[PDB]
Amino acid sequence: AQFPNTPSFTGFNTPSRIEADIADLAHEGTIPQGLNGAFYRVQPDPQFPPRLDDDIAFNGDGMITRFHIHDGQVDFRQRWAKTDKWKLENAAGKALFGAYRNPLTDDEAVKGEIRSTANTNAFVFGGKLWAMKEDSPALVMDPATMETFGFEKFGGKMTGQTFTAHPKVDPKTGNMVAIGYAASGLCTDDVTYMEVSPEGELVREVWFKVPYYCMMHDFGITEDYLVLHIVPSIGSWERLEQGKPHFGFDTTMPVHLGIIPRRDGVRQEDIRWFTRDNCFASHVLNAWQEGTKIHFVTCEAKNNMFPFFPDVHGAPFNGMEAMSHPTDWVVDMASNGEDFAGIVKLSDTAAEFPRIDDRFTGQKTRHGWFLEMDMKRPVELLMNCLFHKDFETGREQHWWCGPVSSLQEPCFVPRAKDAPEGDGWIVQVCNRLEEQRSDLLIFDALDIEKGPVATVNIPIRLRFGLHGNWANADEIGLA
Ligand SMILES: [Fe+3]
Repeated sequence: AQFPNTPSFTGFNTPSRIEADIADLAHEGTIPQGLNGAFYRVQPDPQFPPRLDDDIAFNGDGMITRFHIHDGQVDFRQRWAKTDKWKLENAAGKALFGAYRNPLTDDEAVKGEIRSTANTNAFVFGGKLWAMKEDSPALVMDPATMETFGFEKFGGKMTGQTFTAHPKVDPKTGNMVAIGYAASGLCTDDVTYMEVSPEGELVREVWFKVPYYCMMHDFGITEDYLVLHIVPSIGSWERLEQGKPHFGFDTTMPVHLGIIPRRDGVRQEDIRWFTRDNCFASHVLNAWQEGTKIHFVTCEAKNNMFPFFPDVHGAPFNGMEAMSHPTDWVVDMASNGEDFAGIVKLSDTAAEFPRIDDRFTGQKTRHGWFLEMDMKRPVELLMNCLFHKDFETGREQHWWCGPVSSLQEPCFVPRAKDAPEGDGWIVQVCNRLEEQRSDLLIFDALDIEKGPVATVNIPIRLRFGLHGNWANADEIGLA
């Protein structure tokens, strides 16, 4: 097929569309014998050229990559996430769905169909692989064969239209905690709060309303609460009618933080809202309670981080104000009123794609890992560093991938089920941009600054990834 000659489909964004298997990737260094499991990640990768002359990267069909690490070797498997969209378009031999989150640009033949590309997260839970996209139910797949089952509607018990791509697992119960925004239709202010049991049952779906419709991409959990930030990357049917990107950022609107009790029968009146001045924040490192306080650690920027979801009043993109920093938003449940208790910048390092040792989700975490944008580094062609913060000692570690590479989201892998927090490894894809290929890097998680202990060569150029996760072999049918 002939694709557009635009930045979204050329250079690093050239379509790939490869399904493949490779055993025992070539490598340097020593692949830890203690790793036995798999790292899953997803890349948007268009099956067909877009209906409109220039689509964006966030809109490509989900292609799932798995790195099966065992016995000191890494095997590679890549397969399509076979969404209804993928299947419909494969049958038709052409694109049928249009622009990002814009049903007014779809073929009449797919009116009412689920629009998911399942392209944002590859998450393992309850014996299934979840290929996730926040405008639809999640797609479920077999984590071992990577065949596709279909969308998870919980047998029809799910009443909302959508499911998050940033699920959190509660370490105490083992439940997946999820939201679904735009729950009653596009651009609505209805949201669901859901929990899924380890056995796969939807055990709670609570409907509530938020102050305004916006991109509710991420959230936090604590022991007793779901913590939902309301940030004004807004959208509307009118925007779609006027031919604009679904979302745009409004610098004049306030930011809110909602505290939803994680219990049966929660009502709107049970939800507490805090309010602060405008900023941008997308990803959540973690959240926790301490005394009467809730600590919500996010990557906050002064202004919009999505150039493709532009300022709603026509401002050009401000790259300097898009720089995000790990920041603790602190609210006090024993206070009166809506003011935050604190907004505390935690590092001067510019960072995003935050990760923790997920075994400690919802509890106070000593460690965080991030992709860092170090604008001081040489560049000979930008997420160019891996960044680790020890929040107890304050010590920061950095590893730079060099002047002709960039990095994808890291993932923490525990050494053992009983290992202390952060005792284990970091895995991440590295884009060798000049060489037109990719590496899988493996680090000792608490000494990233010495460099990866193994560099695993991938003889296939991977595309831009979104989110990824590790699961142990006995969780994915590979033991
Ligand atoms: Fe995300």
